[PDB]
Amino acid sequence: VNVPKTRKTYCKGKECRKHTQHKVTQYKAGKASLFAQGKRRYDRKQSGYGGQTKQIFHKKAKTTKKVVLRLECVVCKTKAQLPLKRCKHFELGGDKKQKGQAL
Amino acid sequence: MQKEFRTSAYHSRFQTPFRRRQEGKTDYYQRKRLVTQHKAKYNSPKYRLVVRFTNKDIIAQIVSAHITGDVVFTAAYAHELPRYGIKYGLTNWSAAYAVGLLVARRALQKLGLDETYTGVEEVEGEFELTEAVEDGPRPFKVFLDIGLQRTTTGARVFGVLKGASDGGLYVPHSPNRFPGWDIEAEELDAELLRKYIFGGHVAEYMEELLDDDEEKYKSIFKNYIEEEIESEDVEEIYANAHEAIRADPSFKPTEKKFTKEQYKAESKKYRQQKLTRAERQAKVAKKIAEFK
Amino acid sequence: GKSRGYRSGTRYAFQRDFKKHGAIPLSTYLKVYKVGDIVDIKANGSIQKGMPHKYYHGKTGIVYNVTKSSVGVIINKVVGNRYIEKRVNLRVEHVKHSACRQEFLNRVKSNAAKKREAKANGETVYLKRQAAKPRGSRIISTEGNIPQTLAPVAYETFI
Amino acid sequence: RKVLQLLRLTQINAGVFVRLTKATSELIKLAEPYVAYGYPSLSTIRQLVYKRGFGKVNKQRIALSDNAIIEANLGKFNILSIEDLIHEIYTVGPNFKQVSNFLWPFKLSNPNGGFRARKFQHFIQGGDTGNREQFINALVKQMN
RNA sequence: GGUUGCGGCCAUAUCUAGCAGAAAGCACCGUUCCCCGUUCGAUCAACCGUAGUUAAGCUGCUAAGAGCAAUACCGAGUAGUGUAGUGGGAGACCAUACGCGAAACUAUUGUGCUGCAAUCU
RNA sequence: CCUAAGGGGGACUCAUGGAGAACAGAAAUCUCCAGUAGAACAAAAGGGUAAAAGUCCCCUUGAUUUUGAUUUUCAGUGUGAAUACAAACCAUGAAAGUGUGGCCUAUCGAUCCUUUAGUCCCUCGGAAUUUGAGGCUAGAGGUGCCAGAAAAGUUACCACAGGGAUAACUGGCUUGUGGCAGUCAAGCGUUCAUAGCGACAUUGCUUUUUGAUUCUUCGAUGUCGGCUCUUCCUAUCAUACCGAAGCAGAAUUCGGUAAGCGUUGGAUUGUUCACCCACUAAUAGGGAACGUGAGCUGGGUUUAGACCGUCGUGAGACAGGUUAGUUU
RNA sequence: GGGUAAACGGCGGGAGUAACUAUGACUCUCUUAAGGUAGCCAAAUGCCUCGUCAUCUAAUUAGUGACGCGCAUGAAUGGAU
RNA sequence: GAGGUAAAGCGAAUGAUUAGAAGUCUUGGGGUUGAAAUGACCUUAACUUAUUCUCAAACUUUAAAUAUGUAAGAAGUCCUUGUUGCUUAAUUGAACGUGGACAAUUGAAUGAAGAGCUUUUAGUGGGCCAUUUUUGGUAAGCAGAACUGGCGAUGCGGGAUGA
Ligand SMILES: C[C@@H]1C[C@@H]([C@H](O)CC2CC(=O)NC(=O)C2)C(=O)[C@@H](C)C1
Ligand SMILES: [Zn+2]
Repeated sequence: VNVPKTRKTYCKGKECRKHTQHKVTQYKAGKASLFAQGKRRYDRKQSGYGGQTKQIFHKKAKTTKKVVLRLECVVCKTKAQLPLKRCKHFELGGDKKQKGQAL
Repeated sequence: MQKEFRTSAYHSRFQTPFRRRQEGKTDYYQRKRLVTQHKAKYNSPKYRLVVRFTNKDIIAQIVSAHITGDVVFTAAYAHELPRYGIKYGLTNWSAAYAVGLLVARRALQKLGLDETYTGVEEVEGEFELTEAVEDGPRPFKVFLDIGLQRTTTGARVFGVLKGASDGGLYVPHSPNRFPGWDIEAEELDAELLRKYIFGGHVAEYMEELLDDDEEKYKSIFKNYIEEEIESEDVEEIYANAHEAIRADPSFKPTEKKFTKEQYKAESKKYRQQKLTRAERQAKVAKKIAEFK
Repeated sequence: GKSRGYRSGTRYAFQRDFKKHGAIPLSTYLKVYKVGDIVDIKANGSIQKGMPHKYYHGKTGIVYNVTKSSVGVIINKVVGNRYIEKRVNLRVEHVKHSACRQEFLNRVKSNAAKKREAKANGETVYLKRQAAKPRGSRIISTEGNIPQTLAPVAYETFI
Repeated sequence: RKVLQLLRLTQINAGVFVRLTKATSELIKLAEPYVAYGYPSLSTIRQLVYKRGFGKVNKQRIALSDNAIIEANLGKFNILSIEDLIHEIYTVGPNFKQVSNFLWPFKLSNPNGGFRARKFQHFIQGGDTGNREQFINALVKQMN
């Protein structure tokens, strides 16, 4: 699929609360911190003897991930997140289609 | 060599279009979008400013829809204008403006909304909407219906639109279809629109053609020549027509030189009548007998 | 692979009538529905918005809500050993007034009209409908109608 | 089964009077394979009411042994005697519904002399079910 | 009654081939300064109603016309079907009893009706 | 799968056929006529759609925000999907209007944890400040066994609890398959349908084949064959008496009443089956819990030892071969 | 990156071709780490299979001797004696 | 009101399909015409026209029976006029009302060991058979569905015997 670099959607900001220009960019999940309570809890449950104490997932079935668009409002810099459907291919600001052309 | 197409099977399975669609007169897509009313406004009718242009006439009716058929609220015709001082160019853009103003004033007088919602008194070519008067009845609201006519900036239908809007009807519209709208600089030139309102384009044509091609001037603008109407004084014809229409918009039917029964009897003379079943049976018998 | 989608089995129910395809006549969009009206549900295939489920095709209900282009209809559906009130949102293209009202509403006015007159004339009148009773005695005259004697016909092959 | 319950025929050899209209005729048509019906004569009605007549008084089956019982329950319908009740039944009168519902369903015995060889087939084909139209009287004489 | 505009039902209104059409309307028709749109003023836009024509559109009529619609001492109470029997028949199936009841076929008839406004010899 | 294949508006009419135009032809492009959709609409099929939902052009982001209601599956729980509104903010159009993704019916995912956005709000509880952490609301990271454990074999050394809810015999229903018998009669038979045969079709019977099923039996009905012995059936191989012939005799073939009476000795094989040699009047076919193991035998299969080949990394497998193996 | 198989183990297919046919010394061809060598075989290892030929007997799915594109023989997972 | 099953239909769309007849071959070949003319002739094959025989679970214009939704009043109808920030050009409406009229035929039949409402808990979650409809299969005391009735859970009279 192809999404443009910009988009004019509703802004949640208290001083925007309207349609404004947004800069579209893709969402990348941040690295897992070592001091999160869940990680900080799981690192002690793993210490000592006993082996692997929590599940480790192996039966993968999906081949695609939902692509999330991180919309930057150009006025108040408030971010927004929009999920798309599952697509195997995704580029931002690609070449627009040309209808009526030859091969 | 090829299959004959108009078979009895082709006729049997053919679904004829709607009567007024096969006539090529009604676009039922647009009609559905226009007529259909918000169901929670139960029996309040939507009002259509039906504008139609013939080769010689302008018809502007205000219509509400009902199951038995559409019902006319008020109507204004271009051939009414001679009563108001416009005899020629009854299909101008300016004649369209006059017809729109006439239908607006006539409808408002029928309702009783004359003191309030007088309309744009000083026609200047500015874009403006009929604004409601606070603590009073809202302006009569009408939606334009151009039928199958194409929407082009400068078309005559929007002249009727402008005339009705200046007459006090609340007809929602945007000024980007009036003659004088600049698409590149999205604003409406008031002077050119004003020129078109008061027959300025016709006057300019008379001026340009008179001193350039005088024979075409004699053939085209004949009625002005026999009327001693010059290019400069056309604006005052429409200006006086506007004032006359605003003074008295009531409908005066033409006096009819014959009664309805006399017209019916006269017209029934030139109508062929269907044969009797016995008559055509006799015709078939005669044809067979003469075939041997 | 069983398939039980939303519009499964509606091959013929959601078809247009023969030689009745295309645009909808506008008497559909001109009818006025009030809360409390009795309406019939019949899905129109050409309008895919506001379409009822196949169960409600052919059911009759009460309008309870009127919106911009739709009406809310109440249907009682048997689910097990009881009924459940269903609240269906239908575009008015799929909805028609039920004609069962008008015949009864006519009888309501007709009954009142007859009853008040009987009071005026100082008499009484019975208003209940009656099932078709057995017919009374009658005399059959035979001028020109002497009975014809019919007998069963012999068997015969007709190919 | 529902039709027979609405006609109050809840046991074998149980009899009831029905006023013929389209609605009741269509009711009886559904119960035809299980019932025998016919047009009863006056003497049949009188014998039935005299020998086996019981009234429904407070949901109780009370014998019609005195005209006081009939009056106390049908006086508002101008039925003051067993003969009034028989007349209301025979010439189907304005108060037929109340009088017939007051009568408990008659409990006949098996016929003296039996049925035909096989009952559960229509009277036209040598059975006993359905409409026999005057032979209901002979059957009731066998059965009462 | 004719015509126009806007419609309702959406072929009894459609289709083919012919013929006729007074008044009015509609229409075809003429021109390119202007608003506007095209390869193309053909369509669309504007202007004249002035130069012309009912040729066409439109309307009506004709056709043992096609189609469509309706009706039926048409087919046919047939096909089918609900209910019943310790009915028939090896079976396949069939008859009968109490009810409901088609389609094709055949024949005949018909060929838009109508609402609001305006207009007209 | 799609920034258009979403949304709005506008203009136009498709498949195909016919008649024509230099190269140009069955197929290029252009023109007219016919053309109810016989085209197209991402992807299955179905529905729907003609001044459009199809083709082309203009503008766009409503594929947006808030949280409720409803329909389907339904327990009237979840998930998914959809519908109709409310309050906003917008797109488009002259406008009425339409638009909360794809014309409709499929295209998808909890708890815990992580992460991002929002609120920049609440908490870190002796009091503060700043980092860090934890909360509140919405997404994403995934469970396809799709209401969602983190998971390789083998046992011929085996165990237990059970199961006739369930296989490996018999029996029972059925008779496709196997076997046997009719009907018709195109032909064969020197001529000649029917002496003897008999195609294309069609009607059956049998339970001596193998299937199909899973009704009985898994707190066991001893599951191959042979030997031994009795009896029964007839669809008769021989022997009695006959009828027919393409019956001269002899031999043979077809048929009837007939089961009274008989139907063998051996080589090879565990075999049933088979195949030869030989005798004979003849060496017919079957049943009896596929008769018959408290009658035998134990060659076979089907415990535990062992070998080979192929397969497996291996333990091991083989409905492959081979040898040794308690019969109360 | 090198070595090592008396380490575990492995050890190929398809076409045409010789003054009859048959076969294929031979050639061409794809491909492997290598393409089963010396030997041995219907062997306790061969399915087809009671293989074919000979011998043994009146008669032999048995036995022996040969043959060999060998389902699936083969060299210290030892081969042949 | 709704329906698309049985039936029916195919000189009605889709699809399948038998046979001729008359035409066009000008955009089928063969043969025979021609010293070379595609311009004919005889022929088969194609198409076209009007006919013809036979069909359809995933074809259809038509279209039952049975089964199925709703209504048959007092919470109704009607007359008058009050509220609203919704709606209308509006005094229009919409919704809810005030007040007034219409009584036992208060608006079909029949019946009603009465109607309504709640809490709590048991066992069950192997089913099987018959009529009729029906799928797979040659069929089955076979496998799987639809409606009803049964057996299970049930004796008794009959079918000799038998859920
Ligand atoms: C596969 C990965 C993790 C998985 C999830 O954290 C697994 C957890 C779930 C749970 O509640 N308790 C556990 O012990 C395992 C999840 O949600 C996916 C999106 C992403
Ligand atoms: Zn912002």
